[PDB]
Parts: sequence; C-alpha cells; structure tokens
Amino acid sequence: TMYICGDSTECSNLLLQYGSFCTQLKRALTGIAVEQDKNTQEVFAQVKQ
Amino acid sequence: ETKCTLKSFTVEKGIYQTSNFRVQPTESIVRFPNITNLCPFDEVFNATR
Ligand SMILES: *[C@@H]1O[C@H](CO)[C@@H](O)[C@H](O)[C@H]1NC(C)=O
Repeated sequence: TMYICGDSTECSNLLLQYGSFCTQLKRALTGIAVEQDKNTQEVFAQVKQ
Repeated sequence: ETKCTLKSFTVEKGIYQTSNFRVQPTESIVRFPNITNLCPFDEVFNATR
C-alpha cells in the first residue's frame, strides 16, 4: 500500500477490495527471505562444536 | 495492528511485518508567484475625459 497509491488516501480507498492480492505478494516474498537464512545455515553450520 | 494485518484474533509466535493503519489529518497549502502586473482599469474608470 506504499508502492501502489502511496500517500493518496482517495486511491488507497479503492485498493482495499483487492486485499488478498497484496497478501499473496507479501507472503511469497516473506517465504523467500526466510529460505535465504536457511540456505546459509545448511551450508556453514555442519558442526555445532 | 498485527491482528488486523493477518485477519485474525489470534497471532502465533514470531516476528511479523505489519501494514500501516495509522492516520493523520495533514495540512493543505497553496502557493503562487507575486502578482505585480495588475490590470489598467484606472485608464478606464478614473479617466479625466
Ligand atoms: C481611482 O483613484 C482612487 C484614488 O486614488 C483609487 O483608490 C482607485 O482605485 C482608482 N481607480 C482605479 C480603477 O484604479
């Protein structure tokens, strides 16, 4: 809601009915961000000693 | 705010990126350049003849 209408309230008011569309976009990026830390952990942290 | 973002009355354990539900009234400002040209209504209404 910052990238699309941004500071325009009148615009934001008609972005509300999309709703789940913004959720899908946030959810997908969040999943990627988490995976990136998992990848690092799997490669380097072979030994906990 | 987190509960609204996730569309739920219960939130799990973890760190969440939330949406901006904060509102402020803001100001309203209009600016124009100096008006110095005027208009010669003096020669029309203040005519000596
Ligand atoms: C006519 O002269 C008067 C007195 O100086 C002035 O107040 C008025 O604005 C003038 N009229 C116009 C159209 O400029």
